[PDB]
Formats: sequence, C-alpha cells, structure tokens
Amino acid sequence: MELRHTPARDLDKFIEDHLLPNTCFRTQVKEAIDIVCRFLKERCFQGTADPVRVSKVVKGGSSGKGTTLRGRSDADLVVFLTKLTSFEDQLRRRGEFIQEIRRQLEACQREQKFKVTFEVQSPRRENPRALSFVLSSPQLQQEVEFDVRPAFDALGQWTPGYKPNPEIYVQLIKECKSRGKEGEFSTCFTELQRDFLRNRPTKLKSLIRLVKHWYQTCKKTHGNKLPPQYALELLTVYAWEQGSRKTDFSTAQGFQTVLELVLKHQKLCIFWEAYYDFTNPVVGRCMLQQLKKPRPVILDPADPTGNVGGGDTHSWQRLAQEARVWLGYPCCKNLDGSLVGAWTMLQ
RNA sequence: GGCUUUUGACCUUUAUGAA
RNA sequence: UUCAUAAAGGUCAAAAGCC
Ligand SMILES: Nc1ncnc2c1ncn2[C@@H]1O[C@H](COP(=O)(O)CP(=O)(O)OP(=O)(O)O)[C@@H](O)[C@H]1O
Ligand SMILES: [Mg+2]
Ligand SMILES: [Mg+2]
Repeated sequence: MELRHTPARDLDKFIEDHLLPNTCFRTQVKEAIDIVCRFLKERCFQGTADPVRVSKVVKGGSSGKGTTLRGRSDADLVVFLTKLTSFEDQLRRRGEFIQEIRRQLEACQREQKFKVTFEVQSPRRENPRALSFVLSSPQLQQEVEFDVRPAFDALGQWTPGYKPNPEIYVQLIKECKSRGKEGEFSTCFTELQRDFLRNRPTKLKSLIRLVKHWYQTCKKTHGNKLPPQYALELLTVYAWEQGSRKTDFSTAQGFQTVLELVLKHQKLCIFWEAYYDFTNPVVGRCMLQQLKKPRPVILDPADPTGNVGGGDTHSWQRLAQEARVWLGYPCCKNLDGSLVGAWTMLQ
C-alpha cells in the first residue's frame, strides 16, 4: 500500500511495515561497516613508509542518527586521518587519499576477501568529495552501499554534550571566506550532526523517516532538482520543537505541518545555537550574514557557514508544488475527509 | 493487560585503530 | 585513561505493531 493512499490513522502502521529497520537489515549493515572499518584500521595504510594513521572512523548519516529507511539507507563513513592537518589541507589532499583507498580496496578484492563496485562519475571536475561503492561479501547476506570521506579532525576527541571551542569555527570561517567555499567542510563536524538527532524522541525519528520517504518519492518525478534531503530533516526537527516538544503526538499533524512549512519557504529563516552562538564576534558575524540571505535559510546546526537551504529557489518551487498535491491526499485527512490540522509555531 | 519489534540512556566486558 | 567501529551481558526509558 502506497503512502499516497494511506490515510492519517494508518501512517504509524505504514512506518512500521515499510520504513523502520528490521533485525536482519540493521545487522547486515553493521557487519558491512565492520568489514570496511577493520580494512581501514588494519590494512589500508599498513603499507605506508610514512605512517598514515586513522584516528577514527565515524559512522555518520542516517545510520548514526537512527533514522534509516529499511533496505534503502546507505552507510556513511567519515575516516579521520592524522596527516590531514587543517581545512586547507583536507581540501587539497582529499583526492589523493581517495585514490589510494580505492587501490587498496582493489588489492583486497584481488585477494578474494570481498567484492567492490565503484561507479565512475563524469566529468570528474572538482576533486572528488567522496568514494562511493557497493560491497559484497561471502560473509554477508546482502550488499551494502557505501560513502567514504577522508577528513581533518577539527574537533579532536569530542564528547557529546559540549560546545566546540569557538576558535575552531573561527578558523573554519577564515578558510571559507578566503577560498570562497561555504559548507564544504561539514564532514569534519559529522559528529555534531549525528548528535543533533541521536537523542531525539523515538516518534520524531519515525516522522523524519516518513518525511524522507516522501521526499524520495518526489525525486522520482523531479530527479535531482530538489532541495537537499538534510534540509527537510532539519525542517522536521524545527516543526516539532516549535509545535509539539512531546514524545507523543500525531504523525499526521506532524506530516501536515512539514508540508505546510514547505509552502512557506519564502519566510523560512531557521537556525540553532546548539554548537555555536553569537558570543564570539567572528562566528557571530558569519551567522548574521547567513541570516540575511534570500529565503529560505536553514542553517546547519553543526556548521555556521552552511545554509542547507541550498540557495536555489527553483528547487523549493518544485518541492512546494508537490506539497500542494500531497495536501489533497488521505495522508493528512481524517475519516470524514477533513484535514487533521497542522501544529502552530511558537515565536 | 499480554506478546514482540524499533530507537535511545546508564553501568560492565571483548577485539581493533588512534590521542 | 579517553575517542572511534563491531560484538557480548545487565539495568532503565520512549514510541510503535500485534493479540
Ligand atoms: N547539504 C548538506 N549539508 C550539510 N551536511 C549534509 C548535507 N547533506 C547531507 N549532510 C550530512 O551527511 C549525511 C549523509 O547524507 P546522505 O547519506 O545523503 C542522507 P542520510 O542523512 O544518510 O539519510 P539516508 O542516507 O538514509 O537517506 C547526512 O545525514 C548529513 O549529516
Ligand atoms: Mg546516508
Ligand atoms: Mg551518503
């Protein structure tokens, strides 16, 4: 049964039946992650005469957040290398480490330990930001898709709960404003992005799944011309924080609220102070700049240079058209045909 | 009320890499 | 000691499906 035909009272059942991970899926992925992690820690750089060390492999993305879609969520890994020493460095040397990681993976395949399938993407253009591939192992019951990124460890050993030293963002902003980049180093702060969602209430994670599924369904019609998926994820968090703040709430009202916020994209200016704030003048000046951009502005809680909004109003136009149609579906409607109603946003 | 799953919190333990 | 990935054991909670 398609989401498109599911009424409001069955959305939680729909999430349960199609979207939530089952035991096998999340078990096989964690096995696949283990294979790649061991490889990176025990093999991949053991050949370098000048030792390249991996300080940590961070499981990011939906996998680290607990918002994965069953049988559809990739594994996102950020591998932190001791020899990348700064944002400048990561930006210039990321290409090398990718290629090298590719070679060693090949040399493992050649050995019959597992099988990897990459996908050439042309034109190559700017250095690659990631290495993507599919993994297959006699060990595993299924294949898992991967996304691997090398990164400079800006945070050091970071403990969830603490705001990162502002001087780290001072430095971030300095390089970004000099090289004309914005949001290019969000991977270094993956752990903050993971922390922003990991501890949220269970049903909120479930709604995020639903919104993600709706968004993927939209992509069938619009390909890659939509705003970034992360924008919608953050938009869902914003909806809950201003309209509920409760562990229990109606999924349909949540769904409707999000769809309505999409239609109001020309008024969206959303940001958080979970990891930075206006205290430090430099960080403060950069936040303020971002909030003066054309709407919608959705500021990455982990990255003050990062407007997840995407800066492309055609994308939001397209997404808004779909939001208009989906508001006529049984998804947000009661039994009598009336809409369940959206939450109302605190200041 | 009963059965179970998913997602987190806290306290232990094992392997691997790193500071 | 701490950080990361996987596994194991104990305890607590949230939400969901089913009866
Ligand atoms: N536009 C963006 N700006 C900043 N960070 C982003 C971003 N897009 C993605 N990210 C970060 O990189 C992670 C991996 O992205 P994706 O794999 O593309 C989606 P996901 O969040 O993993 O869910 P999904 O893979 O289950 O669909 C995201 O969770 C987010 O933390
Ligand atoms: Mg992902
Ligand atoms: Mg990914």
